[PDB]
Amino acid sequence: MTILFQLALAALVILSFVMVIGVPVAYASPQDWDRSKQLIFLGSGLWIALVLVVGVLNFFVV
Amino acid sequence: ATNRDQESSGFAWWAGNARLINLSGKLLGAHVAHAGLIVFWAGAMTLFELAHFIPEKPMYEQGLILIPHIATLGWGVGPGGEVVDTFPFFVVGVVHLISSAVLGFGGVYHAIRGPETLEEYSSFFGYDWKDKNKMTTILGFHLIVLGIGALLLVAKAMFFGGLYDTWAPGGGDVRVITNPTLDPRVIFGYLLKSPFGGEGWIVSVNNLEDVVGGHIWIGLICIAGGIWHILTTPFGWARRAFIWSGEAYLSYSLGALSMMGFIATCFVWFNNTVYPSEFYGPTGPEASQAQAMTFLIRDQKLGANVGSAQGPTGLGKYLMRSPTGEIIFGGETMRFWDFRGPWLEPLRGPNGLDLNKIKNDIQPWQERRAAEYMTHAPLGSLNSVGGVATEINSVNFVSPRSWLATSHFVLAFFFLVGHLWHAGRARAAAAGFEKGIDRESEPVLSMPSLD
Amino acid sequence: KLPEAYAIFDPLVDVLPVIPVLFLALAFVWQAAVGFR
Amino acid sequence: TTGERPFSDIITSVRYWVIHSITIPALFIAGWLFVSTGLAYDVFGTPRPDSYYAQEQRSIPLVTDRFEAKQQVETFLEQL
Amino acid sequence: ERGWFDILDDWLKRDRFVFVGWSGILLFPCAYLALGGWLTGTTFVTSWYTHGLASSYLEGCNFLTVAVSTPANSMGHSLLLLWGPEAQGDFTRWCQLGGLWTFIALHGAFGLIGFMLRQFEIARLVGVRPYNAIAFSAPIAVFVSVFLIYPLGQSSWFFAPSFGVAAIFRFLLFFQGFHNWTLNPFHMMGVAGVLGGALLCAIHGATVENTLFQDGEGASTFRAFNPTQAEETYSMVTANRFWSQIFGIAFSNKRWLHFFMLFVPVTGLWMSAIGVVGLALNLRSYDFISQEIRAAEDPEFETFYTKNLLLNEGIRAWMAPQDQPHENFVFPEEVLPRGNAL
Amino acid sequence: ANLWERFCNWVTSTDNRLYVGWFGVIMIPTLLAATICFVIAFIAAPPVDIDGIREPVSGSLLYGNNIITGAVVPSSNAIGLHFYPIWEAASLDEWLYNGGPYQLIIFHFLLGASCYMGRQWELSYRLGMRPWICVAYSAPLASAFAVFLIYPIGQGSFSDGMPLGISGTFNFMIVFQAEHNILMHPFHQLGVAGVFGGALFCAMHGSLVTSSLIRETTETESANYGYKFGQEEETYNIVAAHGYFGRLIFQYASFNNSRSLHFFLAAWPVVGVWFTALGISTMAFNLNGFNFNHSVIDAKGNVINTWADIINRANLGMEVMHERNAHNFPLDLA
Amino acid sequence: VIAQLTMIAMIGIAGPMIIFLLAVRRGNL
Amino acid sequence: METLKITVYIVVTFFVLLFVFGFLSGDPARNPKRK
Amino acid sequence: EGGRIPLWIVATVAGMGVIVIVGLFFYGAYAGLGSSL
Ligand code: CLA
Ligand code: CLA
Ligand code: CLA
Ligand code: CLA
Ligand SMILES: CC(C)=CCC/C(C)=C/CC/C(C)=C/CC/C(C)=C/CC/C(C)=C/CC/C(C)=C/CC/C(C)=C/CC/C(C)=C/CC/C(C)=C/CC1=CC(=O)C(C)=C(C)C1=O
Ligand SMILES: CC1=C(/C=C/C(C)=C/C=C/C(C)=C/C=C/C=C(C)/C=C/C=C(C)/C=C/C2=C(C)CCCC2(C)C)C(C)(C)CCC1
Ligand SMILES: CC1=C(/C=C/C(C)=C/C=C/C(C)=C/C=C/C=C(C)/C=C/C=C(C)/C=C/C2=C(C)CCCC2(C)C)C(C)(C)CCC1
Ligand SMILES: CC1=C(/C=C/C(C)=C/C=C/C(C)=C/C=C/C=C(C)/C=C/C=C(C)/C=C/C2=C(C)CCCC2(C)C)C(C)(C)CCC1
Ligand SMILES: CC1=C(/C=C/C(C)=C/C=C/C(C)=C/C=C/C=C(C)/C=C/C=C(C)/C=C/C2=C(C)CCCC2(C)C)C(C)(C)CCC1
Ligand SMILES: CCCCCCCCCCCCO[C@@H]1O[C@H](CO)[C@@H](O[C@H]2O[C@H](CO)[C@@H](O)[C@H](O)[C@H]2O)[C@H](O)[C@H]1O
Ligand SMILES: CCCCCCCCCCCCO[C@@H]1O[C@H](CO)[C@@H](O[C@H]2O[C@H](CO)[C@@H](O)[C@H](O)[C@H]2O)[C@H](O)[C@H]1O
Ligand SMILES: [Cl-]
Ligand SMILES: [Cl-]
Ligand SMILES: [Fe+2]
Ligand SMILES: [Mg+2]
Ligand SMILES: [Mg+2]
Repeated sequence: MTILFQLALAALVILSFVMVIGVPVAYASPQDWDRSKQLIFLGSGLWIALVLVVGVLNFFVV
Repeated sequence: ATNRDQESSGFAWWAGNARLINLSGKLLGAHVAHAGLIVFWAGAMTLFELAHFIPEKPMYEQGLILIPHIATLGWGVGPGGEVVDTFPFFVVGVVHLISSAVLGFGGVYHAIRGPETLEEYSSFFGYDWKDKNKMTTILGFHLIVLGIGALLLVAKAMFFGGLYDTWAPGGGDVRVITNPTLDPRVIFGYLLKSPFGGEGWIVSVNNLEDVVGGHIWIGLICIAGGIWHILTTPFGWARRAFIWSGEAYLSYSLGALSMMGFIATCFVWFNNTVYPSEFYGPTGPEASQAQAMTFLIRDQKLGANVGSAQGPTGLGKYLMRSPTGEIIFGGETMRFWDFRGPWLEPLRGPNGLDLNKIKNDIQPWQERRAAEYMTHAPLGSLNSVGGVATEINSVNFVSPRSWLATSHFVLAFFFLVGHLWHAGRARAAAAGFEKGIDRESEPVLSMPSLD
Repeated sequence: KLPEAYAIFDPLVDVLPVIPVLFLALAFVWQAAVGFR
Repeated sequence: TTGERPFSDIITSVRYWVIHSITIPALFIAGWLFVSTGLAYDVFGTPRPDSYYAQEQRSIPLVTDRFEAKQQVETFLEQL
Repeated sequence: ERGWFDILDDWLKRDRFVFVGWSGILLFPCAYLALGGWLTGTTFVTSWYTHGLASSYLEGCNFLTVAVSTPANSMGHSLLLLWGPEAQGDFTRWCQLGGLWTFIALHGAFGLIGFMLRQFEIARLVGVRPYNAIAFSAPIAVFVSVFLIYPLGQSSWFFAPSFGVAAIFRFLLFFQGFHNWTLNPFHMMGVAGVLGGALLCAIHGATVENTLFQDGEGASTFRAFNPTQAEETYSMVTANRFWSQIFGIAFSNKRWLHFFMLFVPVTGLWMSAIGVVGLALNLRSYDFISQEIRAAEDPEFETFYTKNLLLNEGIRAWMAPQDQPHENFVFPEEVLPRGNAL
Repeated sequence: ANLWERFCNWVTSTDNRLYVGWFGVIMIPTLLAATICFVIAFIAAPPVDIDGIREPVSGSLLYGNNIITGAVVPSSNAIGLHFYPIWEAASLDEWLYNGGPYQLIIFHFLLGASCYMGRQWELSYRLGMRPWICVAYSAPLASAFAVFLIYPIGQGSFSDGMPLGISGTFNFMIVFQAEHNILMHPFHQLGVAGVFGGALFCAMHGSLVTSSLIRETTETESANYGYKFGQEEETYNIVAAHGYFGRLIFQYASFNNSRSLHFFLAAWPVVGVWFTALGISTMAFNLNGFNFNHSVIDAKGNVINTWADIINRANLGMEVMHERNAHNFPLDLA
Repeated sequence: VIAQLTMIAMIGIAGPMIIFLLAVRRGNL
Repeated sequence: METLKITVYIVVTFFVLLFVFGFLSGDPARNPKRK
Repeated sequence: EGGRIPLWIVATVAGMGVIVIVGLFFYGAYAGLGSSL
C-alpha cells in the first residue's frame, strides 16, 4: 500500500498541474473546444476519484 | 473586448475590475475565484504550519496562527493545551486545500467561459443593483448561511467534543458546554458595556457559556433576519436614507469589515478566553503582571515581606491599591490591574490580591506559568528578534498576538479608507458629478457670494 | 511534521502558501500581454 | 523625440539579446569571482572573518596618527 | 568658419535624450563618482580602522547598515587626497583611512554645483525664469552646512554624517543627546517647512483632483486633459469656495499659491542649515537657564524639558565609548546614569 | 415650512460663510470644548501625576513653563485605559492631579477631527465636487489617532499617549525610539520618504509653475496681478514647464499631463503618511523596527559592531534613564 | 534545497505559460 | 458631579439625535445635480 | 532588429530575475555573515 498510495498522490499532483494549465487555456481557446470539453470532464472525474483514492488509502499508511 | 479596454468601458486598466459592475456572470466568477484564494490559503498555510510544527514546543514559539485556531475549537489537544494528536490539523488543511480547487474551478469557469451576464439565462441568478427586493433577498440568503455557520460552533461545543476552556477547574482542558447562557440580559448586556478599561465591551467575554450562548442568539437572529429580507422590501425611510448601487453596497460592506477588523485587533490583544494564552502566548497585560508575580515570588522566598515593602516612590514595591481600593501588583503594571487569567485568580479574593494567599498558597505551577509568560511577552522586532528593542540577537520570537493585532489594524485601516473612497464615489456617481464639474453648469457660479 | 507517508511532499508544502501572491502578479503579466488597454 | 532608437525597439530585438545573453552573464560571473577568489579583500583592504583581531587581543586596530596611519595599519597587519 | 568655442557649444547643446550642456562637464563626472564611490564603499570597504565597525556587504552588513564611514578623528580635516601625505598613492590604504568619505563628499559638493548650473543652463535655453535653480539652493545649504561646515567646526571629519542609512540614524540620535537639537528653534522652523510642504503638496494635488472639470466621458479622468489646452482643467472658483467654507480661508490667486509652495519648504531647509552652522560651534539651544535655576533649588519641580535632559545624559554616557573610540573612554558600571531597575 | 425642515436647510446651506452640516453639528461643540479646555489647562493647570508614582509633572505656563516646555500632561498611569470623565472624580482638585484634562481634550478632539473629515466629504457633495479631499485628510487624522489613542490602547495606558505640548512631543519621540527602534522600522522610513518627498515635490511644483508664468504685468508690479481669480485661461505654460523639467532629467521622467501630476502630488505624501501612521499603530502592539544587534560576528565569534550597534547604545541610554523612578522589575514590558 | 527551488520554478512558470500559450494560439486574452 | 453627568448625557444625546435625524432627512437629495 | 521578442515577455522574465536576486539577498540575511549565528 505504501507505493500504491504514493503513486496515487503523485498522480493527483501531476494531473492537478496539467489541469491548472489546461483548463484556462481550453476555456479561452477559440477552436478545438469540442475535444476540450471532453477532456475537462475526463480530467475532472479522474481528479475527484484520485482524491477519494488518496483519502481512503491514507488510513492504510498512517 | 466586450468592455475590456479603456475606450469602451470608461475605466483604465488599474481600475479594471470596475468594468465588471454590470457583468453579473464574470463578476460571479471574480467572487467565486476569490473565495477559492481564501480557502486555498487556509488549507496550504495549515499544512505548512503542520509540517514545521514541533509538538513539544509551545505553538507560540513557532509562528503559528492557524493551528492555534483549530486547537481552541477542541481539536488535537488535551489538558494544559498539550498536543495529543496532529491528525485533526492535517484534516482541516487538506479539506480546505481540496475545496479550493473546486471554488477555483467554478471561478475560472464563470470568469472566462460562462455567460458574461446572467439576466438573459436566469431570472433567479441575474440581478440589477437597483432592484431593492432582489438585493435584500440575496442578502437574506447569505444571512441564513452565516446563521448556520454560527450554529456549527454551538454544535461543536455542545455535541461534538466541546471547546478548549482555559478556565476549566483544576486546569485548562477541552470541555463540553451543557448550559449555554440564553438570558438576553447577559448576552445583550455585553453590548452595552463601555469599551474603556475594566469594562472592554464584548472583548471582556470571559467564559465559554456566554460565548456559546451568544452564538445561539446570533445564529437565530441571522436566520430570522434572513427570512425577513427574503419576504420584504425596504421601507420608505430606508429607501430615502441610502444610495442604491453596486459601489454603494460595496462601501457599506467595507465600513463594516473595517469595524470588525478593529474589533478583532482588540480581541486578540486583550482576550485570553477565545484566544487561549496556552496557544497564542500571553497578552501584553498578562506578561507585565506575570513579571511582578515572578519577582514577588522570588523576593518573598528570600525573606521579603511583600505587603509592607515600600518602593522608591512611596507606593508598594510589589503590592499597592487600585484607584478603587483593590489590592493589585505594583510598578508600572499598576495599569494592567484589570487583567484576569487562570494562573492568577487563585490568589485573588473579594478585596483583590489576597496577602495570606500570596504568602502561603502560591504553587510551583503558578511560578512556572508566570516565568514563562514574563519571558514570552508580546514584544519583538520585525525580523523576529524576541524582546525589547535593545535586546541582542538570540531568541527568534514574535508573539502570534502581535502578528495578528498588527496585520488586522493595518487591514482595518485601509478598509476604512476604502469605505470613504467608495462611499464618496457612490454618492457622487448617483448624483451625476463623479467625472468632474460641468463647465457650463458649475454649481458654485449659481450661488450667492459668501461675502 | 506531516505524517511520515507524506514526507516526500514536504518541499512542495513549503512553497504552496506563496501561490496566492503569484495570482496578483499574474494579473500584471496578463495585462502586459494585452498592452494595459 | 530626440533621434535615438526607442528602448522598446532595442530590448525586443534579437540582435540585442544575442549580444547581451553573452555580456550580462559574463559581467555577473566576473563580479562573483572578484569575491570568490578573495581578490575584493585585498584590493580594498577589508578584513576577512579571521583577520579583525589576533587570537588573544580584544583591542581594535584604530588609527591614531595622521601621517603614519599608513604604517600603523601596516604594523597592525604584520601583528596578525 | 565659426570658432571652436561656438562649435563645442552647438554640440554640448544638442537636443538629446540626456541633455549635456557646459554644466554637464562638471555635473556628470562628479555625480557619477559620488554615486559610484558610495556603491563601491558600501559593497566592499570596511570601517574597522577608522571606527572599529563593519560597513560593507562584503563583511555581512545589509542595505540598512552599510555605509561609507567618516575618517578617524586623528585625520582632523585632511582632504585625504589619494596622492596626499596620509595615503601616499596607496589605494588600499586610502580606502582603509576613510579616503572614500572625502571623495564622496567633495565630488558630491561639486556635483550639486553642476546640477544647479544645469538648472540655470536649461532654463535659459528653453526661455523660463530660473525658480527651480533658486529652490535648489535649499538642498545645497543643507548639504554644505551638515557635511562640510558642521565637521569643520568640530574636531574632525569623524563627526560628519557617515553615508549610510543606519549611520544617519546615529547622526540624528547624537544630535539629540549632545546638542538637544530638537529644542533648537532653527530646527523647529525646518520641521514646519518640511511638514508644511508635505501638507501643501497633498492638499494642492487633492484639491485640483477634486475640482476637475468634466472634459471627457471616461470614469478614469486623466485622458480628459491636453497639454496645449488654453483652459484651466479644474475650477479655482469652486476650490476657493470649498476651502473658504471648510477652513475659513482659501487661495484665490494661483500665482501666489505656487509661489508659496516654493517658499515654505525652501525657507524651512534654509532655517535648519542656520541652526547646524551654530551646532558646528556647539552653540546650541541646549538649556533654559530659568528652568535650571528653579529645578536645582526645587527638587519637586519637573517639566518635560527636565525629563528630556535626563534622556540626553543617558544617550551621551551609554553611546560615547563605542561612538567615540579615539577618546578611549572607560566608564565603570558604577558611574553610568540609570533609573531604578533598568 | 415647518421648523425641522428650515433647520435642516440652514444646517446644510451652501451659503453659510462657514459650512455647518450634519458632521458639523457634532464637530462644532466637540472642537470648542477641546479648545477651551486645552487653552485653560495650558495656562493654568496644576502639575499632573502622569506616571502614577506621585511625582507630578508641571505642564502649564503659570506653574513655571514656557511655550517650548509647556504641555497638557497625559492622564495617570494608575488610571490606565479607564474612562476618567470629570464626574468620576471626587473633586476638580483630584481630576486635575490625575490628568483629567488630557482625556477630555483628546476624546473631544479625535471626535471633532473625525467629523472635520466627514464635513469635507459633505461640503464636496453639496458643491458638486469630486469627493476625495477627505481621503487626503485621513492621513494626518490617522496619525493623530495613532499617537493619542491606538498607542495607548496597545501599551495599556493613556499615560503613554503623546503629550499636548512641544517638549512633551520630543519626550514621546525619544522614549518611542528606545522601546521600538522606530528609526529602523520601514513604515517610519516610508513616512520620512513621504514628508521629505512631499516637501521636495512641493518646492519642485511651485518652482516649475512659477518658472513658466505668462508675462501679463510690468516690472513695477508683482507678477501675481497677472492672474485674476476665476479667469478661464491657465496662467502658466505647462508645455514650457515640461520642456524644462524633461530636459533636467529626461523627457519621460517629466509630466505633461496636469491631472496625472496633481494626482502624484496628492498620492506621494498621503501614502507615505498612511504608512507612518501605521508604523505608530503597529509598534503599538510591539512589532518593532529591525534589530541587527550583534548580527555581524568574526571567525572566532567576536562581535563586530555595525552602525546598528551604535544606534543600540544610544537607545540603551534612553531606555535606562526614562521614567527613572517608575520601574521596579528588570524588563520594561509596556 | 534543489527540491523546493524546483517546485517553486515549475509553479512559477505555470502562470506565464498559460498566457504564452493563449497568445500563441490567438486566444481570448 | 451627578448633575454634571446628567447634563452632559442630555447635551450629548441631543446633538447625536440631530446628527442621526439630520442625515435621515433626505440627505441624498441635497446636492446641486440629480435628486 | 525589429520587435521580435515581445515586451511583455521581456518584462516578465526580467521581473522574475529581480525577484530571484533579491530573494537570494534575503536568504543571505539568515545564513553566513550577518546572520547573527
Ligand atoms: C482576485 C483577483 C482578481 C480576480 C478574481 C479578477 C477577475 C476578473 N477580472 Mg481583474 N484585475 C485584478 C485582479 C483580479 N481580477 C488585478 C490585480 C488587476 C490589475 C492588474 C486586474 C485588472 C483587470 C482588468 C484591466 C480587467 C479585469 C477583468 C476581469 C475579469 C475577466 C478576465 C479576463 O478576461 O481574462 C482573460 C485572461 C485569460 C483568458 C488568461 C487566463 C486567466 C485565467 C483565469 C487564469 C487562471 C489560472 C488558474 C491557475 C487556473 C486554475 C484552474 C484549475 C482550478 C482547474 C475577471 C472576472 C476584465 C473585465 O472586467 O472584463 C469584463 C478586464 O478588462 N481585471
Ligand atoms: C456562489 C457560488 C455560485 C453561484 C451563485 C452559481 C450560479 C450558477 N452557476 Mg456556478 N459554480 C460554482 C459556484 C456558483 N455558481 C462553483 C463553486 C462551481 C464548480 C463546481 C460552479 C460550476 C458551474 C458550471 C460548470 C455551470 C454553473 C452554472 C451556474 C448557473 C446554474 C446553477 C443552477 O441552476 O443550479 C441549481 C442547483 C443545483 C444544480 C443543485 C445545487 C447543488 C449544490 C452542490 C448544493 C450546495 C451545497 C452547499 C450549500 C455548499 C456550499 C459551499 C460553500 C461552503 C463554499 C448559475 C448562474 C451553469 C451555467 O452558468 O449555465 C450556462 C453551468 O454550466 N456552475
Ligand atoms: C449584513 C446584515 C444586514 C444588512 C446589510 C441589513 C440591511 C438592511 N436592513 Mg436588516 N436585519 C438584519 C441584517 C442586515 N440588514 C438582521 C440579522 C435582522 C434581524 C434582527 C434584520 C432585521 C431588520 C428589520 C426589522 C429591518 C431591517 C431593515 C434593513 C434595511 C435598513 C438598515 C438600516 O437602516 O440600518 C441602520 C440602523 C439604524 C437606522 C438605527 C439607528 C442608528 C444607531 C444609533 C446605530 C448604532 C450603532 C453603534 C455603532 C453602536 C453599536 C452597539 C449598540 C448595541 C450600543 C437594510 C436593507 C429595515 C427594512 O427596510 O426592512 C425591510 C427594517 O425595518 N432589518
Ligand atoms: C569635472 C570633473 C572633476 C572635478 C571637478 C574633480 C574634483 C576633485 N577630484 Mg576627481 N576625478 C575626475 C573628475 C573630477 N574631479 C575623473 C574623471 C576621475 C577619474 C580619472 C577623478 C578621480 C579622482 C581621484 C582618484 C581623486 C580625485 C580627487 C578630487 C579632488 C581634488 C582634485 C585636485 O586636487 O586636483 C588638482 C588639480 C587641478 C585643480 C587641475 C588644475 C589645472 C590648472 C587649471 C592648470 C595648471 C596645470 C599645470 C601648469 C601643470 C604642470 C605642473 C608641473 C609643475 C609639474 C576634487 C574634489 C581626490 C579626492 O577626491 O580626494 C579625497 C582623489 O583622490 N578625483
Ligand atoms: C570629465 C568627463 C569624463 C566629462 C564628460 C562629461 C560628459 C560629456 C559626459 C557624457 C556621458 C554621460 C552622460 C555620462 C553619465 C554619467 C552618469 C550616469 C551620471 C549619473 C548621475 C546620477 C545617477 C544622478 C541621479 C539621477 C537622478 C537625477 C534621478 C532622478 C529620479 C527622480 C526621482 C526624478 C523625479 C521624477 C518624478 C516622479 C517627477 C515628478 C515630481 C515633480 C517634479 C512634480 C512637479 C512637476 C513635474 C512636471 O513634470 C511639470 C511639467 C510640472 C509643472 C511640475 O510641477
Ligand atoms: C495546490 C497544488 C497545486 C497548485 C498550483 C497552482 C494553483 C498554481 C498557480 C500558479 C500561478 C498562479 C502562477 C503565477 C505565476 C506568476 C508569475 C511568475 C508572475 C510574475 C510577474 C512579473 C515578474 C511581472 C513583471 C512586470 C510586468 C509583467 C509588467 C510591468 C513591469 C513588471 C516588471 C512589474 C499543484 C498543481 C502544484 C499541485 C500540488 C498542489
Ligand atoms: C479570474 C482571473 C484571475 C484570477 C484567478 C484565480 C483567483 C483563480 C483561482 C484558482 C484557485 C483557487 C485554484 C486552486 C487550485 C487547487 C488545487 C489544484 C489543489 C490541489 C491539491 C492537491 C493536489 C493536494 C495534494 C496533497 C494532499 C492531498 C495531501 C497532503 C500533500 C498534498 C498537499 C501534496 C486573474 C487574477 C488571474 C486575472 C484574470 C482573471
Ligand atoms: C456572539 C457573541 C456574543 C453576542 C453577540 C451579539 C448578540 C451581537 C449583536 C450585535 C449587534 C446587534 C450589532 C448591531 C450593529 C449595528 C450597526 C453597526 C449599525 C450601524 C448603522 C449605520 C452605519 C447607520 C448609518 C446612518 C445613520 C446613522 C444616519 C442616517 C444615514 C445612515 C443610514 C447612513 C457575546 C458578545 C454575548 C459573547 C461572545 C460571542
Ligand atoms: C570610487 C572610485 C572610483 C570610481 C568607481 C566607480 C565610478 C564605481 C561605480 C560603481 C557602480 C555604478 C556600481 C553599481 C552598483 C549597483 C547596485 C548594487 C544595484 C543594486 C540594486 C538593487 C538591489 C535593486 C533593488 C530594488 C530597488 C532599488 C527598488 C525596486 C525594488 C528592488 C528591491 C528590486 C575611481 C575608479 C574613479 C577612483 C577611485 C575611487
Ligand atoms: C439613537 C438613534 C435613534 C434614531 C432611530 C432611527 C429610526 C429609523 C426610522 C426613522 C424614520 C424617519 O423617517 C424619515 O424622517 C425624516 C424626518 O423628517 C423625513 O423627513 C424629511 O425628508 C425630506 C426629503 O428630502 C427633507 O427634505 C425634509 O426636511 C424632511 O422633513 C424622511 O424623509 C423620513 O424618511
Ligand atoms: C481664561 C483662562 C485664563 C487663566 C488665567 C488664570 C489666572 C488666575 C488663577 C491664578 C492661579 C495660579 O496660581 C498658582 O498657584 C500655586 C500655589 O499652590 C503657585 O505655585 C507654583 O509656583 C511656581 C510659579 O513659577 C510654579 O513654578 C510651581 O510648579 C507651583 O508650585 C503658582 O505660582 C500660582 O500662580
Ligand atoms: Cl515595574
Ligand atoms: Cl521620560
Ligand atoms: Fe498646481
Ligand atoms: Mg521542509
Ligand atoms: Mg549572509
